[PDB]
Amino acid sequence: MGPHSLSYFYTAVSRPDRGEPRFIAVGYVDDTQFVRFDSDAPNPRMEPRAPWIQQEGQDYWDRETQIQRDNAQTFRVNLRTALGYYNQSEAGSHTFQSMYGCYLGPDGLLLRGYSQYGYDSADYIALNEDLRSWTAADTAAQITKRKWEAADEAEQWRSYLQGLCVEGLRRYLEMGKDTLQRAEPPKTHVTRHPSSDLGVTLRCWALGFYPKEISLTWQREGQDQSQDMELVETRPSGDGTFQKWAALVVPPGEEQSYTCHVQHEGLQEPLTLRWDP
Amino acid sequence: MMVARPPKVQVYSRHPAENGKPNYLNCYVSGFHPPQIEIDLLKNGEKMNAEQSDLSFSKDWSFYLLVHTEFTPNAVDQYSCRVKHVTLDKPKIVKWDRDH
Amino acid sequence: IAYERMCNI
Ligand SMILES: [Ca+2]
Repeated sequence: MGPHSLSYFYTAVSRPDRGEPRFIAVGYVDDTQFVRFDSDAPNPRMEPRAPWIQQEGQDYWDRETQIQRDNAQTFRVNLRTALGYYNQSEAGSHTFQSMYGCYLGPDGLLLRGYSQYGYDSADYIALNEDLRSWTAADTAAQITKRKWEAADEAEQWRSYLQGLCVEGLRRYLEMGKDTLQRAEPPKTHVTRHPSSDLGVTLRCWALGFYPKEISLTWQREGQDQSQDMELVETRPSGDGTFQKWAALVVPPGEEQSYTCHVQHEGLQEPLTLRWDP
Repeated sequence: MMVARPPKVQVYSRHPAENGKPNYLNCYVSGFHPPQIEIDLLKNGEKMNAEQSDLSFSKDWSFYLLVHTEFTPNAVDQYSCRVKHVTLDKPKIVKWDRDH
Repeated sequence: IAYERMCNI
């Protein structure tokens, strides 16, 4: 099991001549969503989206709620400011995003951290690996970089990532240990689907695994077959786990020459499988 | 800004399908921008009552959503997922089959 | 625990 992380994802969208912008926030420990915020909800609050965070008292909900209401206002200002920087009209919808978080080392201290901002689906500004400096994607973002340098905003990020961020992560990991500190390995199988006199499809499935990281490959006696393999995007099961499959077309009668190979952090050893009716 | 990323759509069950056995039907829609979108699960061409995930996004900034509901597969009913988005000049319809 | 005071761009 790799290093654990705490991360947050914010989205604000402008709706012109149709009211003020919408602000959504979500929080995760690894791939497990544990909280949400939605500026459209009555008396909007940071809400639980996992069972183990409900333990937290009212003081934790009130503080987390207030921080998200302030963010929503800050992102509305940002959307306005960006129109000026890019000389854009009032007519169109625009999007402003942020993603940030921390990772926990084997010593129980900060391993690494990040903080990124994007405008209209493009990089805007990002905190560097050293947590002491910024990378601006273009001349507009350079204005922000100068402003945040003047305010030494990087120092405020570094102190959070080293302190409160990893403090919260350790709390969440202990509180939800039964689920968060447990890797669930994949349940695997191979299906066969005839196609023509030239080919039969072999599909290698991986089901019910957690976390989402996985490696699925096909080999023909030692040589990887990725070139014309169909590898779908990792997809949610709906219960907190993930699925994936990888398929290839092989000549009829040569199914036993192909093996599927699966690596995941929940497996004591990698798996090898084949079509075995 | 003119960026407009078309959605990828997958339609699939939570557990391997078997006729007459209660299960869950999922429509996973990813890689799209802008975030405004309409995702409908369909049963014999008609909209199903389904739940939708909170808006999130990937390392490339692109958005994703899960639409899902309970269902009991059989040999008669047909299921699909219909998506409407600025990048689609006619709705994108993907049919459910138990082999994908 | 979220970051407490985001700064405008
Ligand atoms: Ca080749």
